[PDB]
Amino acid sequence: AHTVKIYDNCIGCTQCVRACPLDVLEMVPWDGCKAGQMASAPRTEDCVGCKRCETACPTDFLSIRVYLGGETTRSMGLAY
Amino acid sequence: MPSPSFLGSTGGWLRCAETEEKYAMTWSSDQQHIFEMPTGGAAVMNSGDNLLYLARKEQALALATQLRTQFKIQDYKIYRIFPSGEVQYLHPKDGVLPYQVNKGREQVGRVKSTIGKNVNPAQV
Amino acid sequence: MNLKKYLSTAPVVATLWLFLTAGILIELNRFFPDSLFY
Amino acid sequence: TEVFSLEWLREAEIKHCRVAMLAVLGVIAQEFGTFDFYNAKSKLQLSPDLHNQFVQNGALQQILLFVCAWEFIVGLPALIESVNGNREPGYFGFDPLKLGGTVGSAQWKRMQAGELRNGRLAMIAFGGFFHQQLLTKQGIIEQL
Amino acid sequence: VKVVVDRDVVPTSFEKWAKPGHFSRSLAKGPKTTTWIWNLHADAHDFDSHTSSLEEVSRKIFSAHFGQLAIIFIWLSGMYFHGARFSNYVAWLSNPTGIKPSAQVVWPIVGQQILNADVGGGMQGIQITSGLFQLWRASGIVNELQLYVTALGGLGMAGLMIFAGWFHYHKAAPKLEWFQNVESMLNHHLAGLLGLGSLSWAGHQIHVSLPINKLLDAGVAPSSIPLPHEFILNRNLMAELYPSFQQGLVPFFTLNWKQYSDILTFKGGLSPVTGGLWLTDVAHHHLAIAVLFLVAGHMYRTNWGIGHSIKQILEAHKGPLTGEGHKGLYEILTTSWHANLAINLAMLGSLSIIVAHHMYAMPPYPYLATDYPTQLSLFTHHMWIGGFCIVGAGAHAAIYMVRDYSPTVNFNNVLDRMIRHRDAIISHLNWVCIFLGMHSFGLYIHNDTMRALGRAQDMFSDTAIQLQPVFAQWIQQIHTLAPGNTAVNALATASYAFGADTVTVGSKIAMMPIKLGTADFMVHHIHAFTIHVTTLILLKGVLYARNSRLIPDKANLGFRFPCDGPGRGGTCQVSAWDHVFLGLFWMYNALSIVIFHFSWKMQSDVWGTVTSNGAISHITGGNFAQSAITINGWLRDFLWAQASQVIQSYGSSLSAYGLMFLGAHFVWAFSLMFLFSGRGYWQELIESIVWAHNKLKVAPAIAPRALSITQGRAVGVAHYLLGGIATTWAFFLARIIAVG
Amino acid sequence: LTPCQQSEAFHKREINEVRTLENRQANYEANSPSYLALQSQIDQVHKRFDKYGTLLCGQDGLPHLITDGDWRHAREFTIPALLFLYITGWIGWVGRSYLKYTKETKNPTEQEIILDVPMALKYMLSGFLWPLSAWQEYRSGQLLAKEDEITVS
Ligand SMILES: CC1=C(C/C=C(\C)CCC[C@H](C)CCC[C@H](C)CCCC(C)C)C(=O)c2ccccc2C1=O
Ligand code: SF4
Ligand code: SF4
Repeated sequence: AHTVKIYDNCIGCTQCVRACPLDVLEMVPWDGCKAGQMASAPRTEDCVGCKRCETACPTDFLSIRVYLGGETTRSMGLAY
Repeated sequence: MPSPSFLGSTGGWLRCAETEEKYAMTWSSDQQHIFEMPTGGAAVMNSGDNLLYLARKEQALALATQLRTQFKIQDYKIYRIFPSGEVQYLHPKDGVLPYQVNKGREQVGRVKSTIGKNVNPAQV
Repeated sequence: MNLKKYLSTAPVVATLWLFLTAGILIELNRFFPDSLFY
Repeated sequence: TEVFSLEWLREAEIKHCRVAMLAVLGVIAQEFGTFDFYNAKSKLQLSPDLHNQFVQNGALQQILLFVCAWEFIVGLPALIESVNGNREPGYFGFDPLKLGGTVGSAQWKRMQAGELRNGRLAMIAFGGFFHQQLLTKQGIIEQL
Repeated sequence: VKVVVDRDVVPTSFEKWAKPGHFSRSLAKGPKTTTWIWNLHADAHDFDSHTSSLEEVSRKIFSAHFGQLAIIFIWLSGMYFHGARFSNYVAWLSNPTGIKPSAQVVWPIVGQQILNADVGGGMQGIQITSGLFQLWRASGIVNELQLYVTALGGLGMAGLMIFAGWFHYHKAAPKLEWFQNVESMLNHHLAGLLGLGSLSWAGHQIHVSLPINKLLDAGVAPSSIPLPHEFILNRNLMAELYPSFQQGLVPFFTLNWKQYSDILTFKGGLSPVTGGLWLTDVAHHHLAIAVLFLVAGHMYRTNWGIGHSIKQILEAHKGPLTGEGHKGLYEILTTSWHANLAINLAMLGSLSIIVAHHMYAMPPYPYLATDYPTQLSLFTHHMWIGGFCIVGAGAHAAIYMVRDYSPTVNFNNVLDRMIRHRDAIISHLNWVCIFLGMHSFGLYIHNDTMRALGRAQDMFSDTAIQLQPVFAQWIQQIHTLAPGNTAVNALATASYAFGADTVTVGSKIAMMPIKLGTADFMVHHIHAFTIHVTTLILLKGVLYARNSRLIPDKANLGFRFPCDGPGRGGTCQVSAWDHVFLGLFWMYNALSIVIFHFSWKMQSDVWGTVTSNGAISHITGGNFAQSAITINGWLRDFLWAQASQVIQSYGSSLSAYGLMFLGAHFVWAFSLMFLFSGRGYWQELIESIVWAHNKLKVAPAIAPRALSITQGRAVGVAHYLLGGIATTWAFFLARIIAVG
Repeated sequence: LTPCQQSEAFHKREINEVRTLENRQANYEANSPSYLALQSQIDQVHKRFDKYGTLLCGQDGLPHLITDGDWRHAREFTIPALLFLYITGWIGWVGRSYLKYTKETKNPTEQEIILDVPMALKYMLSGFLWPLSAWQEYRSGQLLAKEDEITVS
């Protein structure tokens, strides 16, 4: 489906999973940040790509990118 | 398991829901209450855990987000596959995703510049 | 005091100056024609 | 009930009660020699309808409305604060105010002595004085 | 019921006016963006987006009520002034036919004096279509002095309301308890406003009718008209003009009501002298409405214990398909200021349309039916007013599920069901819309095909006899035989549009038995199509505003939001306010087709002239007996022949209605800039201009940004409507003046 | 294309326009005061045609003109109706620019764009001789900018 790629601009303020609808991203301990959190998206098969994390993403250029890819039932958000 | 009663049809008896994977949530519900479904009107919440059927994943997570704002209750959502495969996709760590956990890993993570360079040096 | 601050707002100043510019032109087309001399 | 609104209300009462008295003492003064004497031939030439739309008095009223503007543009800020404008009449009045308070024990609030009664009497009397003489041609019923 | 007042809550100070955006701390600390400039005005009237204290929201809307009320009074006080300083109402009072209406003059500045239409009566100006002269003649106003006294009396009432909306607020303030008295509110709106209002005006047109009826209809000069007080000061004058006034409220107590039959009648139809309804039937009408409202204004609990109440009335209505029906609706309307506004906008919006229909059907004012420009203008005027109002009803009935609906507090299982089987309501309306579209407009495609194809339209004539004069024909025949039979006390029909072959003419045709035919079944179903689609999209915005299948967490985003993003294939324009934005557009199409239908069909078969050598010759003689069935006739004989009255007017005084006609297409196509492009490209467009602004540092501190995604669509519909009304506003005011 | 004082096809339009206006003029009584102003309006009409005749005007009666720079027609373009637009517009523009220079300082930038002290608006009259002084200050604008612009990346 969609391709989630995390920039190196992360501050770890958990804005992803707070905004994110179906919890695509996930906070993971990391050793190269101020707060110490990093966003990671294992369940990219279930990602829909609604692009609501780029709104809550603080950085000048956003830190969580999701490039538009293929479309499946998991990424169309349809109930049928 | 005792589940809230809802009238109005719409949600049930859909062929697509039967042939497609379905979602099953639950909540503690220590007290009798009254809530609203993300796709229905109003319904009374009974004591103990309550199992429902959901056809979308966003429908399965918005209800948990709405429950967390009411009272403080741990949520459990289980995501079933087409045949009969039942896997715990929600809270596989059992730790809340925004909060920090010990079980850490990285999936699909490129550590390059910000303007672009879409090639990934290593997938794992 | 504060009435002058409300008088100093963007819409009030804009309408006041535009009233001046419009009235000058209404009086211009009513009074002398442009003489224009080669 | 509020402060700043009742301020302009009581002020407008004072700002017109003196106007509603100098006009009465002006309209009566100009007609003191022609009140009666055969009812001044129904006000004679003083009838407003008989005037020539104020040809000669219009350019004079414009000058009056101009000077009266800045007169009240002095009354608007002189009321603001006590100092300068109102403070000098302040201690002037305080010279009769001290004697008046001595006659009236602790303070004798002058506003109860006659600030509201004069203010409202002038307004009501001038409102009726402008209708009986300027707002009735055919009486139909006798006016008593 | 208790006098609970919170005297002095907000002080009178210019401090808030000094701060641009004092109503919201979010719109005050950060005015660094151009978008903030538009947000300051977009949320300026969204009072529920500031503070949540209902005691203050009720003390911010009743203020806006008195403010808007003062604006309306300032507006009305000028109408009596314009019909006295520069107008022709007195000359028109003496000569009503030859003197065209006018109450607006221009000045010699840039040669614009060509707009001074030669109307007559020794005064030139701009023709008016507001019905002011008909209303003033029906009010007994003759002299110019009676205009100025009413205007100077309007200034007083206009000032008192400003000093009232500034009284119950900066000076006084009732508590929150004063607003849950909805029971005490309907007892004063249906009896104090509707009741005493229908009685006060009733008592007027009984003593002011004879200066119009038994005088101006006889043939007396306006100078020979006696004074209205001379009729009251001498009861015998009223007694001679009406031989029932000699009694003077004596059989009123004796219940000998028949002795008041000289002013109180139920004739029906129109009067063959004035040109409108009877001047005696309306007086009896308002008397009948007044007593009915004096009875209907006593229905709810005051502070004596008797009567019903909106509470238990709705707590008692049940129903099998409703379940816990009607209960909780009291808590629905008594808690949300919004909630009352949709049912008000809905009822009052349909009311403006219904009263617009009642205007042309039975003309209530004298010399109104012959005044074709005024009649045509007033109908479509209230028509579009109600269109906006009903869409506002949808705009706020969508607000309710988002802003004030809870799954614990306010509860009606009826509204619950409207949201529980919500997918069924719109499914029904959807199939109804499609059936009424693929046929009503399908038959348009069909007939337009039959003509260009050849002999198919010839064989369609038998079907043209079908549908038309098949239905609704018997309804008119019922109304023909309704007087005498089912109306023994009525010597005329409801209107002469019902009485067959009965034509009333006063040198110009007033009303006609509107013989349906050819394509009235066509346009009425084009209407029903554009009505069901409008109701569908607005009701969709109503009940889908809370629970949506696509996005479950809908209540978090809001009402006037853009969308969610490119996910799920594409979530775009899913807000209920957008169902209103597009609901404004289908209402636009509905009202556009209805005003087209009414306007043109009138001069097609109703409006015309009369000669003695013949009978009836219309302005456009019976054209839409064929030119209405196909789409081509709607721009071959309708939209085409109208350019000869809007453009061929530069040599006359109707040149402004051509400039506005051609200039309204400009602003309409200017709406095609916002309704098609996107903020992304335009935001990339500013930063280049901002680069030029950073080259000379002429960049403003307020950072240049594009319009909001929602504000662009709000301005887009604003121009699509303004540019989509001013054209027909210039068109309805084009031909009707040339063919008047 | 001949001038209209010699173009016989232009004076005919004056006669024809007054002829169309005369039918509207004669239906009302000239002795009435509300229509005595029509004679003053046609006086304005008459006083308008004579000045345009001096300008070269179309033979058709549609009065054309010159923008090539011909010194005989500088009145229709170059000198009056053109240069004043440039000066008056830029007297506003460079005055706005001077206000943009004083748009910073301590008091908030938003306060100094919108809620400005009226005194700056009263100082606007400063720009009597913009040209070269404005050129100096615009040089300084480009200079102190030091090519500080947006990324465009
Ligand atoms: C033009 C355009 C813009 C930009 C719109 C802008 C910049 C609005 C400009 C309006 C203002 C009022 C013009 C600037 C005038 C200043 C206020 C100065 C006025 C000072 C005096 C004249 C009073 C969008 O943001 C947009 C968004 C989505 C789809 C299409 C579009 C679109 O087409
Ligand atoms: S959006 Fe970016 S900066 Fe914010 S918490 Fe997620 S990874 Fe960190
Ligand atoms: S791509 Fe969409 S669903 Fe996935 S994390 Fe980002 S906002 Fe959430």
